[PDB]
Amino acid sequence: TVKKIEPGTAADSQQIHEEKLLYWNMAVRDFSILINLIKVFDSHPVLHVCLKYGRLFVEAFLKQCMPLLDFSFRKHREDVLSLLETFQLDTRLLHHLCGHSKIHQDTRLTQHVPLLKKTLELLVCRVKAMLT
DNA sequence: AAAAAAAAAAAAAAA
DNA sequence: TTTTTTTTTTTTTTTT
Repeated sequence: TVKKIEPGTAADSQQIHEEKLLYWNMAVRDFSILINLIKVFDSHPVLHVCLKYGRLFVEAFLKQCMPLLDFSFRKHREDVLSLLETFQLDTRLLHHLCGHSKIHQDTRLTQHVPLLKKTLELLVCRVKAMLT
């Protein structure tokens, strides 16, 4: 479902802008609570399918969300700052999940860590870019 | 203690 | 002639 949402235009109207950004908001809040259910659960298939699909989730966040961050920035400043503080808490949580992958030394979990790490560096440097 | 499911690696085929 | 993607197999881990 997160593959489906496309970035519109800067010349797109305010209503479509606000509805798709609140759609992104409930998407990232569902991602955050889906990360929060992992801290009590075990059985490396679980954390492995997490490290699989959360990666392409943040790839969807790269390819579909940040053009909307580029288009609607000047007017919806409070909305995009709420979205970035919503994403920063799951950024630190994904840092914790990759650290949890390193401290257990599993061959299945250690495949999908460094791609997610370099996409974390890409998203934080793009946060620095949209801060400008 | 055995069976099933899932993932990863290797092979093969197509552009 | 070379690279990528899909399919199949094998192993490992979890459950009954």
